[PDB]
Amino acid sequence: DINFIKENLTEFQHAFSLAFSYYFAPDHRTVLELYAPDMFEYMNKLEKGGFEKISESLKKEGV
Amino acid sequence: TVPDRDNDGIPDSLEVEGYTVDVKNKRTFLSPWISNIHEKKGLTKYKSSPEKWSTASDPYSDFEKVTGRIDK
Ligand SMILES: [Ca+2]
Ligand SMILES: [Ca+2]
Repeated sequence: DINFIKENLTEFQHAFSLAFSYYFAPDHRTVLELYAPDMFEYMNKLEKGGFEKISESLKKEGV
Repeated sequence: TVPDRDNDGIPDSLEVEGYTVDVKNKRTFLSPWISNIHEKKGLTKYKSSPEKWSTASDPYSDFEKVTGRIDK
């Protein structure tokens, strides 16, 4: 529902930014892979080209 | 490559700040201490020396002690 999402996207934001810290603090990324193997792949899809299409699709609106 | 001063298998940032050893399916896994997960499962929080191959100077590394790859 768009109301529970609208009222609790702070914890939907903490849930992503926590896993961003695990993927790049280089000593423990493997604690993300063996405890959440799909969140690891989703951050792997970001790092392997997903960050380009979120970077290129902002300078096109910089006109 | 994560740094490892003492060549004992486990990295430097894990020895100083805490770590533990968990099994997931039937595979051992050496992970840093996460109190949200590892404390409910009844595990232990180990700390060792990042520059000694064996912290207590016996002939068994800190890797071999906590994992079970030791003389039984
Ligand atoms: Ca070490
Ligand atoms: Ca050591």
